[PDB]
Order: sequence, then structure tokens, then C-alpha cells
Amino acid sequence: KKRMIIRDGVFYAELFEFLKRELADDGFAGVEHRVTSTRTEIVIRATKTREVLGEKGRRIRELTACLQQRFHYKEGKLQLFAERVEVRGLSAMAQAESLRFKLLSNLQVRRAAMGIIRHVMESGAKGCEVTVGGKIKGQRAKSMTFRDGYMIKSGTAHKNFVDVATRHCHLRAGTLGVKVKIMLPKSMQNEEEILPDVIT
Amino acid sequence: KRSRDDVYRFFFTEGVISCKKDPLGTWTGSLGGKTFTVPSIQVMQLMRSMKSRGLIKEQFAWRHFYWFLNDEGVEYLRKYLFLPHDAVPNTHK
Amino acid sequence: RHCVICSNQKAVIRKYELNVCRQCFRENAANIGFSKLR
Amino acid sequence: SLARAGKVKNQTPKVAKQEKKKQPRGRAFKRLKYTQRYLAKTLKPGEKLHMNKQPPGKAG
RNA sequence: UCCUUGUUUUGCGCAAGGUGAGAUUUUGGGCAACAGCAGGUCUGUGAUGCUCCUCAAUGUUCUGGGCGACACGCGCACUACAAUGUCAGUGAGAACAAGAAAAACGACUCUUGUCGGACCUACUUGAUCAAAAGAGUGGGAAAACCCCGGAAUCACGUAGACCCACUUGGGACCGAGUAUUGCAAUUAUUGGUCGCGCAACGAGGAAUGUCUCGUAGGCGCAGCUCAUCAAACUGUGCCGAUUACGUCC
RNA sequence: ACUCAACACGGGGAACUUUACCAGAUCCGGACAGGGUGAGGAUUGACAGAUUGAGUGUUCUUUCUCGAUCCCCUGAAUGGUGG
Repeated sequence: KKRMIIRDGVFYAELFEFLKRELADDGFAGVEHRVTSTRTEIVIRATKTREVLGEKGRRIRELTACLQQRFHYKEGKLQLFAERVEVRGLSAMAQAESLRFKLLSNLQVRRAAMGIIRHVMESGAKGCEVTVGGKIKGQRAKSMTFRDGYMIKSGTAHKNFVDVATRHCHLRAGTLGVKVKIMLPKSMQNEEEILPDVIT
Repeated sequence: KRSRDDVYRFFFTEGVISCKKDPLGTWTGSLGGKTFTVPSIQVMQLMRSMKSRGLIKEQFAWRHFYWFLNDEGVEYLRKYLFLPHDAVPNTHK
Repeated sequence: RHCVICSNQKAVIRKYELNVCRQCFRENAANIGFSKLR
Repeated sequence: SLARAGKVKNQTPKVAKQEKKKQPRGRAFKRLKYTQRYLAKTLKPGEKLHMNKQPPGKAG
């Protein structure tokens, strides 16, 4: 229906926002959910799945419980799982979090960003970009670019390949902005718009 | 107020707590099934008072509040009741 | 009317197709499944 | 304005300094520095070691 | 692509015609590099530095009332209605359109785990006597909603009426009545009656705007906002040209 | 906001609400008791009377209903459509 799709949008929004704030620096990619008929799997994409669960088991049932108490869900209609994402490099948001941590620790912008770039471009990524605007001086609102490999912004097709993350760091004097992109070496449309090949 | 009594119970054997931020009353719970009737404002006040003592941990999304009860919070709560317990979060599972 | 994802009630409320996402603008607050292609 | 002189030096706070123990003198003084900066360190200044450093606070 | 076997020194290509639904960035949109601006936004935010308001708080209030809308007839920006004979002005009848909107309240009733009321439209009473407007039955979560789609531009000589006038062309002021909406109306209401029209204005100085095709122009409908009102904004459809297809002043 | 990248623009067709602003009253949100008042407290709730636009229970009197959270002093604080 009209309303179904909208309400699904709402549910995803609320869920995604709750996690992406309050559970962070675990290499959080995001979440994905699907129905199994009167139950919803709701897998949680993280690099480190141990913090998601908890070693006391409190975390996973807290996050189930918060959802239940809001939406009037009950057990056996709701569930939460963990999923191991290998290569934190290929997750925009995950790299974003680790970078944010470096900056809040009061480490150098250059050194920090170079860490992200090294990590990403090792796993075979086409390109990456780290655009950190904000304070680093005063008195500017200076913007620093770091650009690596190659990246496309052409078409609407680019949006599917390239996942993006924007986050904030909060420091003395005020806000510092952070952004990470990362063009994946593996398509999510299974499509390219360049290089006609010849099979010999 | 005698109102606050009901909410002092609401902490216990309900795990994580949830509220909506509103200036106008509405029942915070749903999951616990206790069905206390309390205005939201009062609930919020108590949540905040013992957040300031480090007992409770706050987390927030959009306009909603979700309050988790720490190890410390559990300990305190058990003493304030008198009633010893095997720790609120870990009992449920 | 009034809004449920702010309490501002000003800076304009969408109530089209039973949703509010214009007291927090939808360009910033996406993942409702909408896209622009045309 | 012929007179408004001394405006700033009226208003400012006076701690009126703070007590301190006597310092080494003669060779003893020169000793004191040569130990601090050039020994118990991996570096000699240079600007590589900074002789005075201060804590943070406020930034603009 | 072919062809003109033209133009093409060979190339990159160009023009006309042809096949053809369609002749070149196929057509219309959408996205878009680098360098930036002391552009706008701290009344979008749980996005924020500091330092102001922090209780005769100014913060804050389902609190009450008022403002943002005022009127020397003052300037500017944008909009809409006209001065009519190329809907032309009051009357009647015919044929005929397309996206899109809609529903669900812990409120009642229902049971061993729970159903119908805030959306529309149909039909009939609303004329043994108006409009506005009352109410009952009936269906829909939409390719179901009664033909899913209709009345404006248009057509019409039915031998309609007016007829070259500031009128019977236009409305804007102004008074009286009533019903509808709402937590509350103080022309809020306005799809309504019926006064004033013989109040303006006759295509309107200088100046200046933007479009080469199903476009311009003309016309209507829905969505949007939401106690209630659209000359606004957004989208769909209908009627549908003149000139140019060149140059760089 | 003010040549253009102002001026049917701030999805801004605002009457009470929205509200910055004005005319007045109110709340604790001032939480946090570490320095004080438990019973009978500065209190929660309250008919009448009064207060005042507001029989409104804020307030004050009467008398009743009282948890001792509300209340007292500092520090601390949070909230804001303020720049």
C-alpha cells in the first residue's frame, strides 16, 4: 500500500539513527531488516560483533527492549542478530568512526587521514576521499582535501557504488567536520559505464 | 507526590526504561505491563535526578529518551527497595 | 497543527501522506526510501 | 584627550607576587640548566626539545 | 547506417534527400569537476563555540487578549480583473479530459488474545415552492470510489437576447439577512441571497520582461498549506499559432 | 534577506494556538540536599470568603486533605524563536 512503504521508511529511520549515535566506534556499517512472517530478523552490521552482543549479554537485550517498549513489539516477533563485516575499509561509516576517534584524541589531521587512506587503498579500493572541513585555525573555517585513486560523481549510477558518511567531531573552540566517501572496487549494480572489453 | 512511588517501582524488573519528551502527560511504559498512570514530566524528573548522581545512563534519539540502568544503578535501586536481586538486566534473559 | 519530531511547531510542518520530515528537513534526514532520478 | 592616562594599570588585578625559595647561584645555577635541558633526555635543544612548555586551555 | 556517388586534398566530418515511429549530445529531464564568495542560514535539528536571558523568568505555559494584516491615499516588487464583437454580454442545449488525494485515535464493543466511527463518492428526501444548508440508506485502503472520470477553452443557428456603449462591458466600495466551520471569531466563515455600479478603466508616456513547436499564448482541474479561506506554489490535461532557424552589432 | 545569487522569498494562505514582540499572571524546568526544618514545617491537595481579567486554589483568611519528594541557604543547574 501507500502507507506500508512510508511506515517502513519511518521504522528504518528511527532504528538506524538510534544505533548510529549510541552504538559507535564498533565499525558500525548500518543495519538491514527483513521479515520471516510475524518476526523480523533485524541484523546489525558491525566490524566488531562482540560489543553488539555484550560479554555480559546486556547490550543485545537492551536494544531489543528499547524497540519493544516503543513500538509495542514482543519476543518472538522481534529479534536482533550480529553480522561480521570483514574489511572495515569497504564500509564508509566504519572508517568515519575510527577517523573521528583519532581526531577527538587530538592527533594530527594529516597523520589521521593517512591512516584511513592506507587502510582503504590496501584492500584494493578504486579510490577514496577524505574531506575534512572545519577548524584547524582560528579564524579560517579552512578546508583540507585529500584525494586518492579515482572517483566518479557522474550520472546517478555513482551513488550506488560510492557509499558516504558525514560525521562531526566536537572539540574546543567548536565543531570540526569530517566526511569520508570511498569508491568500492565491487559494483552494487554490476554495471560499468566505461571500458568496452573485447573477449578474445 | 505519591505519584513518584509508582515510578520508583517502574525501574525494577523492566530492564531498560523508555520515555517520550513532552510537556504534557502520557504513560511512559508499555513493555512492563504494570500500567501505572503517571504524567511523562514527573517520570523525566526522577530519571534526571539520579542521572546526575551517575546511577543511570542516558541515551537519546530524535525526541525520545531511553534510559539504561547501569551496574551502579542496579546496586542503588536494590538498596532503596531493600529487596536484593540477581541484577535487573541479567534476570530477564 | 503540531509536530512530533520537533516541538517547534514553526519552520513548517509536513502532514502530507501521514509523515513529518520538514521540521527536520528530508534532504538531511533521508532513508525513508525516496530517491530523485528525475 | 590630554588626561585619561594610566587607564589600564588602575583596573588590573595585583597578585603582588608569590613567595619562592632561593635559587642556586654561581656554578650551581649553570649546573641546574645543563642537567634539565641537555641530560635525562633523548634530545638537546635545538628547537627539538622545548625548554618551556605550557599546558593547554582555551582556543579561539 | 545507406544514399545523393554532392561537400570530403586522406582524415575528423558537413549538407540535402531516403528508409523509417523517430534524424542527432534520439527527444525532455536529473546528476556533475577544480578553484572559490568573508553570499544566505545560529527562528530546521539532540549541529555547535561564548555569553546573554536563568525565577516581580523576559526562559516556559492546549492560559486569556493583542501584533505581524495599521492607511497622509506615498514609492517599489510580484499577482490577478478589465476596458468586449478575434465567448462578445446576461440564455439554452450538445459532444467530450489526466495525473493525484483518501483510513484511523488505547476510543467504545469484541476474548483466553480484540471490531466499527474523524477520508471520499454514490443514491434518495432537500419543490405543493429559493439559495446557503439539514438527514438516512450504500460502497471503498482505490484498475472497487459507480461506468473511474463531464460540463472551461470549444461546439450552436436552436432562426436566443444585447449591440458600438463606460452599457445590458467590468467590478471595488457599501448596508441589511442567514446558514456553514471551529478550542475561540471581532464581514475569519462566503460555494449565498441583493443593494450601490450612472466607482474605476476604453488596450494605455519614458522604460522593460521571455519564449523558435506541440512551444508561446489561451483555458480548466487536482495536489500542496490545514478550525476555516489560494489571485500563491507544485503536477496533469485540453485548445494551440505568427516570425526566425541568422548574426554578434 | 536588499544589483544579479532581495522583494506571492524564509513550503511564511500568520487572528486564540503557532510567537519571536506587547499587555498581565504562572512554573521549577532551581534537577542535584553536601550546610537546615520529619510527626505538628516553609508543604501536596482543598469548599466558602478574599485575591484578580480569570471561583482560578496561584495566592491570603477559614477549615479541612498531607506523601515529609514539594521547602529553607549556598554552590550547582538546565532551558531558550537571544546576539
